[PDB]
Amino acid sequence: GPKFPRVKNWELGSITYDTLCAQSQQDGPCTPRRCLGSLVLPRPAEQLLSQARDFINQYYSSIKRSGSQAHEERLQEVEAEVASTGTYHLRESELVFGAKQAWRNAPRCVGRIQWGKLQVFDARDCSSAQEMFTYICNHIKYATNRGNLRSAITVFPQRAPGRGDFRIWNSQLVRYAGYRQQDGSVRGDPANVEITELCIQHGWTPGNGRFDVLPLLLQAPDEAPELFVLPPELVLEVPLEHPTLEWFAALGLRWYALPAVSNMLLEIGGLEFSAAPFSGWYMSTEIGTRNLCDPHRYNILEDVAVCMDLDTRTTSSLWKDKAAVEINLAVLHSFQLAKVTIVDHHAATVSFMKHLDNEQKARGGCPADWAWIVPPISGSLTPVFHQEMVNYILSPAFRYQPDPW
Amino acid sequence: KFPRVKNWELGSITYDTLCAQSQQDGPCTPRRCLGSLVLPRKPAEQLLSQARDFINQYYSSIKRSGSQAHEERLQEVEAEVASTGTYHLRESELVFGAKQAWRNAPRCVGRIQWGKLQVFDARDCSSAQEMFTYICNHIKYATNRGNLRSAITVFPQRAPGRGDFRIWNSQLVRYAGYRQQDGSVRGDPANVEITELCIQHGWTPGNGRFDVLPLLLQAPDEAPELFVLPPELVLEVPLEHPTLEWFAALGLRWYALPAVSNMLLEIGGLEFSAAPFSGWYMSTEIGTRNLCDPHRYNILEDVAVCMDLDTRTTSSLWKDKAAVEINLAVLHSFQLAKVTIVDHHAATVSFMKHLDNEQKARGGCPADWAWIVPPISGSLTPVFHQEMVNYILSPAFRYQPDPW
Ligand code: HEM
Ligand code: HEM
Ligand SMILES: Cc1cc(N)nc(COC[C@H](N)[C@H](C)OCc2cc(C)cc(N)n2)c1
Ligand SMILES: Cc1cc(N)nc(COC[C@H](N)[C@H](C)OCc2cc(C)cc(N)n2)c1
Ligand SMILES: C[C@H](O)[C@H](O)[C@H]1CNc2nc(N)[nH]c(=O)c2N1
Ligand SMILES: C[C@H](O)[C@H](O)[C@H]1CNc2nc(N)[nH]c(=O)c2N1
Ligand SMILES: [Zn+2]
Repeated sequence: GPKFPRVKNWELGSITYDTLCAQSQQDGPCTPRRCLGSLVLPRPAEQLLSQARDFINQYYSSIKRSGSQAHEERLQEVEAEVASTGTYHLRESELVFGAKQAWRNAPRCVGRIQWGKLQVFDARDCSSAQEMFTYICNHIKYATNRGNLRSAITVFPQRAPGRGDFRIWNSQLVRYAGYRQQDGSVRGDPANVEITELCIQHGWTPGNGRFDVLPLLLQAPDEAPELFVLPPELVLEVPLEHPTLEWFAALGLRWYALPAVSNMLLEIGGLEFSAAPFSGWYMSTEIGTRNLCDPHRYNILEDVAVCMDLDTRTTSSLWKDKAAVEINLAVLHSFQLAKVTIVDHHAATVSFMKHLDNEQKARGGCPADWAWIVPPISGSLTPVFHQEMVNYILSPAFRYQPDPW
Repeated sequence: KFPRVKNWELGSITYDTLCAQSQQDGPCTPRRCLGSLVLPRKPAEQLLSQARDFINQYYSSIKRSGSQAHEERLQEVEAEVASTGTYHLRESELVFGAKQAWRNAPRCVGRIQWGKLQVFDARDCSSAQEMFTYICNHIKYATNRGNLRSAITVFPQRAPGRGDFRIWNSQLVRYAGYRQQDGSVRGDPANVEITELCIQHGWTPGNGRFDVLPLLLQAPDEAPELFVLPPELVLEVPLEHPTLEWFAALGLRWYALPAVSNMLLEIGGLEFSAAPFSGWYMSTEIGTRNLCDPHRYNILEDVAVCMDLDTRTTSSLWKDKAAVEINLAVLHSFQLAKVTIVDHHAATVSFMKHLDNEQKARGGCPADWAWIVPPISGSLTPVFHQEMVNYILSPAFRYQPDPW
């Protein structure tokens, strides 16, 4: 057949061909000799202009004016601006389209059926760390919406030739502290040991609980970052209980409502937005399987298994599997009871299958990272497990970027 | 740049250098990764160079590289290729190459065992009838009354003139799939096509959910022939549950022996189109995939109803809860019938040890993360957090076309 990657769904026996991958302008880490698909993080002048043109072309297509006079005039404005200044600036509607396209383009995101529905707060006028803080509080307020979560991104000023970057130092707007103990263990979240100790070095007076919310470390151009405590009433949390295991509530477990990534770079048309925090709502397995059960995170599997009276001395009891299920169930139940938006891994992957279909017709493919899309418990019970996926980088994109310190 | 491989649970890093030894492309390019794809969409100097490479691999393994022995063997292979366009392996080389093919299989989580493989040389097979005898002896040996032992039986290689020796079945043991004129399937829907071939070639079909198929065996350029495996040869395990009494009432069962019979074994450029091999199961293959896949026996819902779960909503996690109990039934019943099996936690732990051995021994280990991480409880096992580099080394097991 066709000269494009053939893509098979083994459950349904159906076939598609990804033609969108031809649009990829950027190489990933794989070659004919070895697949590096599983690596988590594998290792301007005219350069700007050609990314800018590509982006402007994408914009005019999406509003159906390719080749139009408005299109050619915008192209000219952009080269003119790059010609005099070395850089250029997005119209408001170009930013909104680009931020949605970045999300639509994210191969690791299973919640992309939602991509068309994103509130884009334009904060390209921000000029201080105090002001970043107001913008961020406003984002959290809008996004949380007392539990009826709404997807959102707030975009701060782009990287500028020889000026410092806007950066949020924290990896998420909400994080729990990880306190290194004298015995070498960690109280709270071990994922956050470094950012915790940075908060302290910067004058935060540390708590000592398992679920202490971190302050934000916010850097405005060419300044040391400044510390800002989130008002407790802005951070919605959900205490965790199980629908039938009455003792589960006694564990004093909890998680926050709003997953908001704050340390990624949004690239649109060669422009780099180094601070552009975005948020959605949780898929339950991120909480109940990874955050609570990873051995290098809260690691609560054994404690829960002991409460359920399972045989933890032998793998073949499946004590780990049975505890994980209940922890995941408690997450779903507690969020549901609290009326905070959450999606379970079945409903999420089913909707991602629908997204794959929508995108097949719309664009002729969808870049997708199978290892991240398939949930971390019950993989083959979800339809995505059986679906081949082609992974490639399209721009606009969310990118990892080196920590500012 | 050789790839840096990181474990995200432990924070340790290694560098894969083994991949430099790869001489065959996989599906990926810098523009797109096709690692999740199940099947590859895709003269004498060629054969001669793989032959020398394999002979060198061999003498190196017995610590004898450079010896008169090594040198004269390279001369033999060269003299045989130059004259006939092909050559033949010595039995010790076959034995070494079969073990390496297994060591090199990126999709296999049970490679900790790679050195312990019984190799039956069946290259003096000249008829389907003889293939059947060898196959029977393999099953008998590998089954070993439930104390399962890894084995391979290697039939005669491909040859330029003629058709291949082939086992048409994908496994030595498979349950019939009977398509009901009204859409549905009775038995294993993965086996509809091979069931229909058997019937067409004169097999009297049954009407059960777990009817063991006969084997269709093909000697070169002959129609395949049909051979019923003696029931006492196929060990089966009735499935029951340690605490749920009604589970046994389901009538479920599964065969002891996983024996793959349609893959091509490639050693030193030579191709062995019929080289069935077997080990023992990991419980999730049966419990999760074979019983719970929607296009397989698909019993999730029946188990969920028997368990009295709320089936109306994904968010009760009824699927997850039934799957777990099903996997537990498999482990329990195999253990009760004293038949070798391994659960996915023990298997992935052993694979981590294998990665470490291989790093020390060879500087890397080819692994296909999507196939190594089990189909339930992925992130609960250590392999989920382990970066992996996938590439093709030879000797190798490969897919080959269906012979019909
Ligand atoms: C609407 C609800 C959403 C759901 C349920 C969701 C779901 C997910 C999940 C489960 C992951 C994997 C996370 C992990 O394992 O750490 C993910 C990754 C991601 N999603 Fe979403 N998503 C949502 C909204 C968003 C939004 C609004 C954006 C940005 C505008 C976004 C962009 C991303 C990106 C960039 C990643 C990759 C993160 C990384 O590489 O670390 N998603 N998504
Ligand atoms: C001793 C116990 C063994 C265990 C527990 C084991 C485990 C597994 C598992 C779980 C798979 C994935 C199968 C699937 O999802 O369909 C697999 C694939 C494989 N194993 Fe093993 N293995 C064992 C022995 C062997 C032996 C003896 C060989 C060959 C000599 C072998 C070669 C393979 C190959 C080639 C594959 C990939 C097959 C394919 O692509 O369809 N393994 N192994
Ligand atoms: C917007 C959104 C919604 C949702 N339901 N889930 C998310 C998940 O965010 C978690 C992030 N993927 C992870 C933790 O990013 C942090 C990170 C840090 C490092 C060092 C590497 C890496 N790959 N990722 C994001
Ligand atoms: C030796 C061995 C041990 C063990 N525990 N498990 C096995 C599993 O064998 C199952 C096979 N790998 C499955 C059926 O793959 C067959 C297959 C068929 C098709 C059409 C494509 C494909 N990639 N693979 C094999
Ligand atoms: C090694 C492996 O790439 C790594 O553990 C990945 C696997 N899949 C994942 N999938 C998601 N959604 N999130 C993750 O953090 C990871 N971790
Ligand atoms: C599309 C996807 O690669 C396919 O479903 C794979 C995923 N992982 C697998 N893993 C194993 N061990 N066996 C399988 O058959 C599969 N199927
Ligand atoms: Zn790849």
